Amino acid sequence: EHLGFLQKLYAAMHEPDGVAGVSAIRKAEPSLKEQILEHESLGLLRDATACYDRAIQLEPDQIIHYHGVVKSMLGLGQLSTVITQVNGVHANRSEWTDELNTYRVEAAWKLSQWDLVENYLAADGKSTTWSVRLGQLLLS
Amino acid sequence: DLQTTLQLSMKAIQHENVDVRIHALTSLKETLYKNQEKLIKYATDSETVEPIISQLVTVLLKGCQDANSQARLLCGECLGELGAIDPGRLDFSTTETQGKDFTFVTGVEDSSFAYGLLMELTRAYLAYADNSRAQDSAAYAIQELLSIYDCREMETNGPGHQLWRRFPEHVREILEPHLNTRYKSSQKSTDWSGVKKPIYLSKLGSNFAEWSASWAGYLITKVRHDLASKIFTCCSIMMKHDFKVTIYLLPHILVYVLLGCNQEDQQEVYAEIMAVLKHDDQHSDLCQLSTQTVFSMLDHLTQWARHKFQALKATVDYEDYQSVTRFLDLIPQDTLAVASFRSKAYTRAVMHFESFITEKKQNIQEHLGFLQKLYAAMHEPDGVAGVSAIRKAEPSLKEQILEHESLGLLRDATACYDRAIQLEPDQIIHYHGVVKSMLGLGQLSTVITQVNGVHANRSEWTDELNTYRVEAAWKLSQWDLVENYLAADGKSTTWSVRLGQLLLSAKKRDITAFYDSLKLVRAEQIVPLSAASFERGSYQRGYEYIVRLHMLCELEHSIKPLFQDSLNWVARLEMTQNSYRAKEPILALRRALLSLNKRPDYNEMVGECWLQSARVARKAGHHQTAYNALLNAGESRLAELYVERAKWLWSKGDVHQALIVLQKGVELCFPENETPPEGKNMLIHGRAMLLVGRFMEETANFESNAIMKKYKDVTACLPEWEDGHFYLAKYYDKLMPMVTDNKMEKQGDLIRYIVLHFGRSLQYGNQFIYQSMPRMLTLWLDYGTKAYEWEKAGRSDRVQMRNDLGKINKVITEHTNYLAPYQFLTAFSQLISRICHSHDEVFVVLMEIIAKVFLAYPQQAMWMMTAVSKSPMRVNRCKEILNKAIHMKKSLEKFVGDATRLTDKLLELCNKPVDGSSSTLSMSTHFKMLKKLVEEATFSEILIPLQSVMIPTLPSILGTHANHASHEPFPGHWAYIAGFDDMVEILASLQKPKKISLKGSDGKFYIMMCKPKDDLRKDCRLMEFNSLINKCLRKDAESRRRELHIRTYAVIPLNDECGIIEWVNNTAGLRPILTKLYKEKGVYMTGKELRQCMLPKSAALSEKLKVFREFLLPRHPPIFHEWFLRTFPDPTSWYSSRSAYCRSTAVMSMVGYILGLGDRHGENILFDSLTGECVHVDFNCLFNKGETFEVPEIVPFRLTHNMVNGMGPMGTEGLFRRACEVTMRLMRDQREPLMSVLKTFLHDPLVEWSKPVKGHETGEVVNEKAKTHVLDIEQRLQGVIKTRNRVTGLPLSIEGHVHYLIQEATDENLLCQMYLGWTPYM
Amino acid sequence: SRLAELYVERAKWLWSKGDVHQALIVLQKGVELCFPENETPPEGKNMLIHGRAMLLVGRFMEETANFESNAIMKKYKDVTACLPEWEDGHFYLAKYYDKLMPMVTDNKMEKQGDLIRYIVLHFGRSLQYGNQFIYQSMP
Ligand SMILES: CNCc1ccc(-c2cc(-c3nc(-c4ccc(S(=O)(=O)C(C)C)cc4)cnc3N)on2)cc1
Ligand SMILES: CNCc1ccc(-c2cc(-c3nc(-c4ccc(S(=O)(=O)C(C)C)cc4)cnc3N)on2)cc1
Repeated sequence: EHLGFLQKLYAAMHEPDGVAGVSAIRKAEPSLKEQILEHESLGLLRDATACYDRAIQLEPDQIIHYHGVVKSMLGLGQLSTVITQVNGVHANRSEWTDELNTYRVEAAWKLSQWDLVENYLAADGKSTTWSVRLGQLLLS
Repeated sequence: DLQTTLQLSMKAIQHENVDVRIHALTSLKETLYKNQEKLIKYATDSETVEPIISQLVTVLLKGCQDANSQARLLCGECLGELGAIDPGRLDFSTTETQGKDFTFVTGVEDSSFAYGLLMELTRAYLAYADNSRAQDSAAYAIQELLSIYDCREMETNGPGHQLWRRFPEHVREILEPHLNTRYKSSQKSTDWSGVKKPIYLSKLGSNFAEWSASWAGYLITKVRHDLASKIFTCCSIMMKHDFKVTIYLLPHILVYVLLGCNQEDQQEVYAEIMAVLKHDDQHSDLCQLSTQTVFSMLDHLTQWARHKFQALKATVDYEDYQSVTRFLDLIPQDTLAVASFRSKAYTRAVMHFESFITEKKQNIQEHLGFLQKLYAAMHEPDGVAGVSAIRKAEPSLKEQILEHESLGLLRDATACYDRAIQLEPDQIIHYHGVVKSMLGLGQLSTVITQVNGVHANRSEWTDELNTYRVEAAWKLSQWDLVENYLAADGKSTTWSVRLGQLLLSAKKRDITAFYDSLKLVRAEQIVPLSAASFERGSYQRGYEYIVRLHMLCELEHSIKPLFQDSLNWVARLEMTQNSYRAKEPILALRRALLSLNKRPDYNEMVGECWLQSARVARKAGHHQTAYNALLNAGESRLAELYVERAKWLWSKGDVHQALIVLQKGVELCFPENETPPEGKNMLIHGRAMLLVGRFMEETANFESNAIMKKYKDVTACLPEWEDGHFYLAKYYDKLMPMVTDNKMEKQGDLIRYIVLHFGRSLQYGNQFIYQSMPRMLTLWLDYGTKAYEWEKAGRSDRVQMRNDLGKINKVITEHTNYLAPYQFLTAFSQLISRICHSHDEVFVVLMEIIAKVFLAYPQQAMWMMTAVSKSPMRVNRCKEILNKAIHMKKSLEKFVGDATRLTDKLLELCNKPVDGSSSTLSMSTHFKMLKKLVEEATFSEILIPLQSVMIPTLPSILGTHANHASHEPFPGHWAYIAGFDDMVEILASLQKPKKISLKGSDGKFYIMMCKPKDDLRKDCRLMEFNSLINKCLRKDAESRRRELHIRTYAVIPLNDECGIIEWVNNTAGLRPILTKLYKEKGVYMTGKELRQCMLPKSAALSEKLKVFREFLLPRHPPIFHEWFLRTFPDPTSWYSSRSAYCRSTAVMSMVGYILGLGDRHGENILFDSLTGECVHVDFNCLFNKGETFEVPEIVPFRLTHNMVNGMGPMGTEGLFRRACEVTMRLMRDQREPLMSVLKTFLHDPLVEWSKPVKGHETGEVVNEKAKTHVLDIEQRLQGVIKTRNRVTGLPLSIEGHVHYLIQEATDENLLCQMYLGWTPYM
Repeated sequence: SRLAELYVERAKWLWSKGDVHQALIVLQKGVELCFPENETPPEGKNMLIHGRAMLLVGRFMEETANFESNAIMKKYKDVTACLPEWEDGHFYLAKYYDKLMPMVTDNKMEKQGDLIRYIVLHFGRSLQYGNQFIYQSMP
């Protein structure tokens, strides 16, 4: 009855082994949120990108799932795709652009496009991500 | 009935009056929809669709190149209604009509040529009446054409006399209408002074009709032949009003112009041609048809040159021939290649490029880019893979992106697309690639937002990129978004956008827009079919569009009720070909359709559709999309979802996590609480229990009794399911050798249990018949043999054995009663092999089985028992079996008598000594008794023993009531022996065997060679095996897409040393084919210098290699490509036949390696003149008997340098290697049925394994090497290489095995050692 | 970018995916491209990469079943002759000799003397040049 709480604890502690244990213990079919938590904890990112798109289809107003999708695209090495994805999310929703600026700034300083890095940084003051800080240092 | 209906409708659709055709087609669509249940039964009840369905499919696929648009659309709708039957279920063999192949291959001055001229000009004379300005020339042209030749029906057999003979005398009546009526000729021409010298592409030659006329006239001026000049003058002017006979005469005009004239006239035509080819369209229709007619003329030129070469081989002739040959040589082959690629004549581009590479020695490496582009344009993945394997340099990124698109790996391709976007940002094809790959993985939301982003930064692109937004939207069921995106752009016509428009208009309930768009989409889909059907293997090549028609039919039938559905969706999906590309679009559209109208159970139906998608994508290997489908299949089928997840994990190799998930699901859904009797839930419980039992069997943890109890559990859950009984029985079979110490005396009751469960499984299905029946009969009969030997030995355990043998006999008797005769028919040859069993009670039971099968199918059975009936113990046993069969039904008395008489007279024919020498013996004079016998009216009708009527067709998994009874094996035409053609042909090739030709009841003639002094039992069993491999190749999606197939003739042994073999028409050995080409070239080696070239087997390998490399290979250059060039002149047929040769050689190379086929010398490999496909004969030396010869055979199969040459400039890479890998993969997947049949073949007591001893018991002759041969065959099927030689390694992969085999077969160090009769040099 | 390293890494990647055959094919194709037999690689890092690739080829060959021992031994000796200071060459040569010793000599120590000398010699040189395989070579 309490496996959800336990798995969220172990995911917060960053214990992937506890998440794997809770996964092995469940008799019931895992939720989709639990599958996403299981994949984020034990890195697959392909199982996870499938799950993220499935969640976006089921719950389309959560920024968390777009975070997941773009982070997975970034982990695979698809930088141009990441910039375009963030631009689309920004196209149909502007509020999310500030939270997703991290990934476009990272893809920009990894692609070595300093013009894009400059724009994306100028249009941000709230992000203290490691990605944005590294981008600011490289632009300086 | 509906069989009569379909037959008469098939003949009505093929009517000349297009209105009759249209009415027949409309009523046929109505009939197909109304009789959908009977048609689904026809298509799905056997492994092959009933013959009528095959005829209907061919007739429709042809009625769809018909000109009238309504007829095309109509056969398209009827092909959709009929379903997209798997091409492997349909049989298109019946329609290898000549068709495109008629007569008049080469014509120059013959009045066959003039008759073509005259009838084209009669089409013109009716085209004269169009409007009179064309009167002017058409009339006088026809008049002078009549004047030039005999224009009349003079009772004298005058040339033009028999051309009036030629004319369909309606047109010939037109000719006689005004025989001498000069229609006031123009008489006028404009001499070509100051004419635009680059004619094509300027003043008078800027359009196709005018350009053709102008160039044809300038050529008219140049020809110096007295006769040809006459008629070229004749129609000079109507070539103005006629583009088509301009097209007709240009080919010959150029021939005459070049057969000798001023050199700069030559150069004028040459520069004209080169300007046509060199010029680049867009750098409109004039380009197209200018190049097309230039190709016309050059084709005629090379054809005429070949005919001329033959004539001169059989002076002025030589000078003219050299003239036209030189003009042909002057045009560069690569110019023609790139011109053809521009024209989209891809096969012609391939022909020209290959001739360029070989004729003018060129390094293929410099031209690999063009070749990869050619093969990617032809949608030929094998050529792209071959170019990738040939290339030495590192692949460009574009060349990498092409290879991935063709080979079909979408993740690697997505990475490549991203890197490409980074490298070249403004190219749109790359964004196309990435969005296509996102859509393929099922990432639909990501596709929508990706296209939105591309739109945001570049708005121009999001009109080509709108296709993917619309597809993703109608797959998400987001109808608002579909509406927006569609309204945005009306330009796109891609299938996804048409489907989105259709579904959207169904959503809005707009009936008229729906039906208009439906007609438009159907027409668009039929358009490519009309081009594809002009072909060989047309159904499979156009299968994508037939699946689209299938989808459109399902769509319309599902939508109609909304507007104002009997279609069976499961049967319609099972017919389809087992591929991802075939079934996935269907299921996606089905989910959309379920969402369009929401019934109560659609949350469950959509889940079932997602699970079917999962199982389809898994079997194909798309584990990522399989997982996405599993995710989308939410619930309502929890048990099925757990079984699918278990199978997915198993396929990913993770058998442990698979077993864990499966046990979890089986406890969750079928808890120990309650017995699931709930029908479908009981079936799912049984399937899950069986899957668990299997998983256990592969996992090394579990005990034997645990697995056994799990299997018994499944057989108790579902007691009428074949799979449970089969797996139980084969597991018992596994554990029997261990449990009993491999001593059969204790194996008795275990054998009884195994036999019983094999038979039970057979009662409820035929899916494992080739593992069940052979093994059941083997175990029973061999335990009988053992019991007999013990009885004679006297041991005390032999009484135990008598008892348990009695019990096994009782089990086998009950099986005899319950099973259907065709099921034993599948093993009849084994049953007959065991007729000389020593134990008499075992023989009584065997006799019951054989007599049952004989009463059911007396024709097949009689043909299979002829040999043994004529063999002493074999004769007596077979006579007892026959007597029993006659006793059960006395009508068989007359048939058996007539068959024995016919057969022993055929035997006399085989053994009749040919009187001295003459290649012909008359039936009327030399035999006079076989003819009488067959001519009598009382003589029973004896089936012609072709392979189609000897090999049974087993019911399919779908068919409930067809199975185990009410199923007709051997469906299709049966042709009985109506009579003998008089002429008998003696053959000098195969050791003097006659060639009688039987006349069938249908009127067709079947050529049957009557070979003597050979035991064909081995060949008979081998043909059975090859036919099983043929079934397996048909069912496989990739095998069928490549059209892999083994050409199996019919071998019927009449006697221990005689037999009749079905002659394979239109074939010649590789050695005669090559020898003819070497003789034409004038480079040949008589037996003399071959003798002097041969050295003793004592000689060291180095001497042999030097002889081979320095004398035999230089004398025999590779020429086998010229056979393909001369036999298949059309580029389409040349390409089809070259690829057929590659695929067939590959299939039979792999199968021969598996079977140890040896003695593949020149004659033993025949090549079809019509299809290009390889046919192997003389299957005597099997299972590595070659290594026993005095000069052993060290090559796995035959791949000499001339064969590799025939394969093309890529060589063994490309199509040959990829067909080899497909065959190897399929033969490893089916290792267990193939190995069952092979075990039964290698232990056959009737096959003459050892030549009979000189001095002259039981008819049986045991095979000593049986165990060795079985172990070696199963090693080869596992990948294990005999060549250890102080090396221990793992089994080779399929690619590694194929590579090793090819490099062993083509190795010169091995070939030099082969006997010279094998002709390793040729 | 100045990379036969690229071919060695492709070969290792394919071998990791389990595709040992295409690994060997790509590696032998890239060894023939980057190190054509005409001109020897005598240079600095290029001799290093040549030796790395030749050893990787020998190991692929050893794993594959169709190759027989003489060719594998010759490849390993090639590696040790190209890079005599490198430890892996000697180690793998001696390991292969140790493996094929039982078969060649029928598991009889008497004929194993000469093979044993070669094996210990190359184990020892291995040790002289590195310690990476000390627990397999000294024991
Ligand atoms: C999304 N596709 C549709 C769908 C959805 C669910 C299922 C399903 C449910 C289970 C299941 N899995 C586990 C489990 C999993 C992982 C680990 S782990 O430690 O490896 C680490 C990866 C956490 C350990 C145990 C335990 N109990 C179970 N009931 O398995 N498959 C099948 C198809
Ligand atoms: C060889 N020693 C024993 C032996 C002898 C014969 C057989 C045998 C024959 C056939 C068979 N042959 C052909 C065939 C053969 C050759 C040519 S040819 O153009 O080379 C020209 C030189 C004749 C053309 C056609 C067509 N259809 C068939 N069924 O099948 N098995 C088997 C074993």
